[PDB]
Amino acid sequence: NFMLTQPHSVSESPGKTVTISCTRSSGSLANYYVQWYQQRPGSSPTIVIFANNQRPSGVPDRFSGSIDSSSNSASLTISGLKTEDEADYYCQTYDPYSVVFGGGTKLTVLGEVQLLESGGGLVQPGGSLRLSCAASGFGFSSYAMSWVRQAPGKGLEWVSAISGSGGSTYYADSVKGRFTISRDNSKNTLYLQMNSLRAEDTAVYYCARDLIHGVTRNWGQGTLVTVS
Amino acid sequence: PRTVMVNLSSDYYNRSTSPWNLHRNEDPERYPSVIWEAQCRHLGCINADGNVDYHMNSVPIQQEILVLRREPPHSPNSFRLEKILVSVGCTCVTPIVH
Repeated sequence: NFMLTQPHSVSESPGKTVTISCTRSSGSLANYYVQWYQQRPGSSPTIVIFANNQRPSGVPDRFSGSIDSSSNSASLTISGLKTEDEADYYCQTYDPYSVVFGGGTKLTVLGEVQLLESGGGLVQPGGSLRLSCAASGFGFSSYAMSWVRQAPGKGLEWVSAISGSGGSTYYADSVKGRFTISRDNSKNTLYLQMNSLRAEDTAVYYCARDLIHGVTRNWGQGTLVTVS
Repeated sequence: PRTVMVNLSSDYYNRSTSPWNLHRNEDPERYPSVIWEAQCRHLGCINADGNVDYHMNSVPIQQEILVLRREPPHSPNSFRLEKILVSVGCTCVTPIVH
C-alpha cells in the first residue's frame, strides 16, 4: 500500500507554535482525507483533526490541519503550546483498500458515541480468540467500523475494517488470512475473529467508528491481548 | 401465532453519483418470490470530473419490508408474515455535515 512518514519526536517550549509533517509514500494525498489523533500516556487515542482541516467540537482553535500537495504531505500545526498538548500525535489516511497510520510524533513540552471492547486476555501461540465491541449512542448499521492495534513499544497499527452493511471487508497485510472481521447490526456489536496468533499480535486492540472508510471519529477503551 | 384470513424500469442505478447493480433474490416459498436488491458498484462516489472520488462513500439504503412465507413449507393458501431486510438503492455519504 503506502507509508506515512512523521518526525519521530518534537520538543518545544510552551507558548510557541509547532508543525508536525506527515508524508505519504504513494498515491496523491489530496485524493484521500487526512485525520490527526492525539494519544496521551495510558489514554485512548482521541481525534484532533479530521477531513484535512475540520476541527471537532471540544478541540481549541489553536489546533489546525493543512495539506501540501506539492510535497504530498499533511501538517498539524499547534499554536501556543501548553503542558496538556504533550502527547503522541498520529496522522491517518487511506486508500481504496487499506487504512494506514503514521509512525507517530512524540510532542514534548519543555518543563453520545460509546464503544466497549471485551474478549482480550492470555492465549498460547497458535490459539484462537475473538473480541467484541458493544456499540451504543448511534445508528450502528450506518457506520463503517475498524480495528486498530498498538503493540507494546510501537505505534498505532490498523488491523481491519468493515462497511456498515457488512458486505465489504478490509485487512492489513500482517493480519490478512488469519483474522476475520464481522458485525451484527441487530445487536450493535462488532466482532474480530483471530486465528493462528503470533507473538507479534500482542497489542491493545481498539474499536473504531468511521464516518467513511478510513476516517475514524471515535475510539474505544481497548482490550489487552497477550500471547505467550 | 394468530392465523387469520387476508384477501389477495427505473435507471437511477446507472445515473446516480453512487451507482449500483441489481441482484435477483429468488425464493419460491416467498411472496414476492423475486426481489431486486441493490449493491453499490464502487466504494466512493462519482464526482463532477467523472472519477471515483474517495472523500465520499457509496452505501446501500436498506429497508425492512413485509413478505409472506409459505407456512407450513410447500403449502399454498397458507403463509406466515415475515419481516426481511433488503437493499433498495445506494446513496452517497460525506463525513462533513454543514
